[PDB]
Amino acid sequence: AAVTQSPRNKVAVTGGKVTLSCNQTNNHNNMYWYRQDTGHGLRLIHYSYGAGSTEKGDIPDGYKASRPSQENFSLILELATPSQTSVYFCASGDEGYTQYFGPGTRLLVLEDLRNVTPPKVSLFEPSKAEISHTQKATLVCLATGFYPDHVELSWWVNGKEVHSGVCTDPQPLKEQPALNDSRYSLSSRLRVSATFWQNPRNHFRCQVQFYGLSENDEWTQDRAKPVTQIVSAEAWGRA
Amino acid sequence: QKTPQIQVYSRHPPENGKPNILNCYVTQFHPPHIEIQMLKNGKKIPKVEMSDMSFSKDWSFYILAHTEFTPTETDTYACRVKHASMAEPKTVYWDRDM
Amino acid sequence: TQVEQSPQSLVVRQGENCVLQCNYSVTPDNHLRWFKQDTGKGLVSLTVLVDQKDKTSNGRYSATLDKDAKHSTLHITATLLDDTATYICVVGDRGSALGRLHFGAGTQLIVIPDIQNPDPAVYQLRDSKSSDKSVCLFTDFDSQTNVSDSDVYITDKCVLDMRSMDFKSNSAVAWSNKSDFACANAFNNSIIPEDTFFPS
Amino acid sequence: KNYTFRCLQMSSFANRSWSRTDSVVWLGDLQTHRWSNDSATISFTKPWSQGKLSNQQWEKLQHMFQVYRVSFTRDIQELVKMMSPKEDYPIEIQLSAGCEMYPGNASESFLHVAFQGKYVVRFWGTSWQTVPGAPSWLDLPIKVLNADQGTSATVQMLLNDTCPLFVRGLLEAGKSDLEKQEKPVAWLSSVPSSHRQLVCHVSGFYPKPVWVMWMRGDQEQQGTHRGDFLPNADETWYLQATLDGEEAGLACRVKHSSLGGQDIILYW
Ligand SMILES: CCCCCCCCCCCCCCCCCCCCCCCCCC(=O)N[C@@H](CO[C@H]1O[C@H](CO)[C@H](O)[C@H](O)[C@H]1O)[C@H](O)CCCCCCC[C@@H]1C[C@H]1CCCCCCCCCC
Ligand SMILES: *[C@@H]1O[C@H](CO[C@@H]2O[C@@H](C)[C@@H](O)[C@@H](O)[C@@H]2O)[C@@H](O[C@@H]2O[C@H](CO)[C@@H](O)[C@H](O)[C@H]2NC(C)=O)[C@H](O)[C@H]1NC(C)=O
Ligand SMILES: *[C@@H]1O[C@H](CO)[C@@H](O[C@@H]2O[C@H](CO)[C@@H](O)[C@H](O)[C@H]2NC(C)=O)[C@H](O)[C@H]1NC(C)=O
Ligand SMILES: *[C@@H]1O[C@H](CO)[C@@H](O)[C@H](O)[C@H]1NC(C)=O
Ligand SMILES: [Cl-]
Repeated sequence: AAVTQSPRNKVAVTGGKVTLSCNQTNNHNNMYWYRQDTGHGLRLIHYSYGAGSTEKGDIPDGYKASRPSQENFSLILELATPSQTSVYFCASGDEGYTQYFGPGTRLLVLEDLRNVTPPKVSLFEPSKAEISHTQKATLVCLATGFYPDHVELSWWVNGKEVHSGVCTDPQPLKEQPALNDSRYSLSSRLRVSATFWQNPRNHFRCQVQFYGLSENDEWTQDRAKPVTQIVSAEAWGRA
Repeated sequence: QKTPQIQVYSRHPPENGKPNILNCYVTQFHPPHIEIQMLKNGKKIPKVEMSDMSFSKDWSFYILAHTEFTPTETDTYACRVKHASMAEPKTVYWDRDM
Repeated sequence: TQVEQSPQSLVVRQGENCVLQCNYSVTPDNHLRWFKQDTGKGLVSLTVLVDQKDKTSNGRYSATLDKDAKHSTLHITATLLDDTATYICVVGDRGSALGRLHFGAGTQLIVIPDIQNPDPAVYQLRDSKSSDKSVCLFTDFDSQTNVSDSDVYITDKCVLDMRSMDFKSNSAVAWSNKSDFACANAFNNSIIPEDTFFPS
Repeated sequence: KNYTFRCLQMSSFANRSWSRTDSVVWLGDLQTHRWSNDSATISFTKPWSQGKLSNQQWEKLQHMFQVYRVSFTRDIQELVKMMSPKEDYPIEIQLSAGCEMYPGNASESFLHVAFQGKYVVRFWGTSWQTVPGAPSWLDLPIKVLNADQGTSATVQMLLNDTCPLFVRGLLEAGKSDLEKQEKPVAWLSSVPSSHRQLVCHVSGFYPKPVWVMWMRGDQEQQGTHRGDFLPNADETWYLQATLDGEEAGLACRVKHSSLGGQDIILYW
């Protein structure tokens, strides 16, 4: 009974068209678009009783809705404003009361895209001192110099994602707390047993998913276009 | 849209000069929005008691209007009805011997 | 609002129980649903209560509903680190698609893990691709608060769980681009235990 | 002996914003309750309208009707959104629910719904269903309504249990008004016709079962025509009888339960 959303994470500018899509293959007649903000419950923006029809929710202003088919419900922000920076959830349901919620979409609307920058990523190898003292080994990851703070960090061992022994900072920190549109840094850790790290066959990688400009957006500045991209660092284990 | 049917009748035997009650029974209409007036010589009688609108088993709405009146030889009494089904409002006159 | 949750936020130690409240004025009140939401994540349904006087159970979670009192509680028995999340009360005003859901603002839960074997230490870790760049890792400490020069960056504490080993540890990362910065002088701006390990 | 109890509801929806619901309740042909759109509370129109129910019992019954009216209004409005543009305003729903009381302490309940003046939907057993003739698009509203298990459980409890229990209470409490006997008054008149048409007006009788016939002595006139039973304001009945000459000899005879056997004959 899955409900999919795209994009999962989007950076847009004031005045641009922003289309958030929702997809369900459950043949559900009914679909609903909500937004979540801190200190508030989820609030209905628009909903749809079937293909080719939309109805206004509690907070519809600024949004237009589209139901091209049974499968897809879209939220369209024609002229995006900063006040629409929010998390947007989509849901579907049949005749029953249960609404099935999608993964959620994080939208951020900036005044200017001139400051969008991808991260540098570095992987720091465990100290031999920790290996001797605890028989455990900590890998540290570092993402630096990115803007805005919309990144997803994950660890990969032998091409497969790990969660055990992982902890990433709840929030990124500002590199220039004095400056207004300061670039951010993020830290994360992966702790394994020394015997797991000492294996030359284990490939360790730290992956940062960065959300920035798209192929639609324009760019004039001298440095490379800061598009949505992945930046990673890797290291193999060693004796 | 179904047109109303109007029926005017006395509560007691009509005698010239004696106090009586005049009924106007409007039936068989749809939609339920309706305006009923009871008239004396062509002027609207104030304070006409109106019963609560209801419907019959065949889903036909009905409403009973009534007022106090004393009939006299020349005095003309009528029930005027406005409904969405008819273009001009319908008036039917009370005939004592009818 | 029509759905009110209490408390706004709370902090519990591992293994302690907690009770979250929900009070509502929604008419009618067909069913009540409790959601768990991890930070930056989606909505996971924990339970849905339906009757006039209702009670439900889902492992360590259990919930009550009293429709006359328009009141619901969520009990979490023997809390674990994984319970760190926001918990959301939702009231549905119909037992069909014609209904509208009424969402509460949520209750933040933070669970503090117990460290059975603390071993405070500061290690220096070197870049895999450029050995000149390095970080300092403060790790394996207990319930200690470490504070945050302008060009020195220090992260807040963070707890990892090695699930298959059943081992949990705290850590903080410090790095600085400035010269004359070392790991020995990295966390002296913080109150660190006397027997913290410092290797050569 | 067989009384039919009726809760009649009439709801009008003019557009997306404007709406109205008014109700009336009849025990046989006597009005017991009224519920105007203006009123938050159901009104009593007889001293015994509460039946044998306690004050706490009545309030509990009223509260769910209050919640019902508000919810009903919203549910229709949402169903219109769901069916658009196939169906649109203005919209009239008529609702008819109650039960017919029988000998031997038994009953049979009903819930009938009309759309734009035509019967389309009933509640039967454990679910809503459409009746023969109804348009096929109703299958979706009914599907959605049947999804609502709580509404279904309540309606079942009301029709199977609450309604019959309540009516037996009314019959005990309103016995004197229900078994009331009112004497008819008769007056005669004539109007020209396509021979003259003699009219026998009979007014002020209760109960409704009446017998009116024109008679030439003993010979009951075959050409007698009974009209419609027309209500009076004071909860009595009016009826006229016509015969289509030579008027000297014939009389209007009236049989009724109130007269105690002795009929009244009224000679021209
Ligand atoms: C009946 C005899 C009992 C004794 C009466 C005592 C005398 C007192 C006189 C009372 C005077 C009132 C007169 C009113 C007429 C009778 C009323 C009909 C029978 C009563 C029905 C009440 C139903 C109670 C349940 C209720 O209120 N449901 C509410 C609220 O339900 C929610 O809250 C409940 C809380 O109790 C539950 O949790 C439920 O799960 C949830 O969904 C629901 O919204 C149901 C409202 C509508 C249900 C019935 C719909 C009727 C629709 C019209 C028929 C079918 C549709 C056909 C029309 C076509 C559609 C048009 C639009 C499409 C273009
Ligand atoms: C309520 O009674 C019905 C049957 O009674 C009929 O429907 C009522 C609403 C009313 O109109 C009565 O006069 C009718 O005689 C029960 O419905 C039956 O339920 C069983 C089991 O659920 C099912 O197998 C049968 O098919 C149903 N019968 C019919 C005719 O549909 C219902 O269970 C009763 N509800 C409660 C709560 O007791
Ligand atoms: C019938 O009653 C309903 C409910 O009492 C009325 O709806 C209210 O309308 C006013 C203004 O028109 C609003 O302020 C309220 O919010 C409404 N209440 C509800 C519960 O919807 C309705 O106006 C009445 N109908 C008519 C024709 O007067
Ligand atoms: C709705 O209908 C009412 C009553 O007929 C009318 O007065 C009003 O103008 C209408 N309102 C809208 C918004 O259509
Ligand atoms: Cl894992």
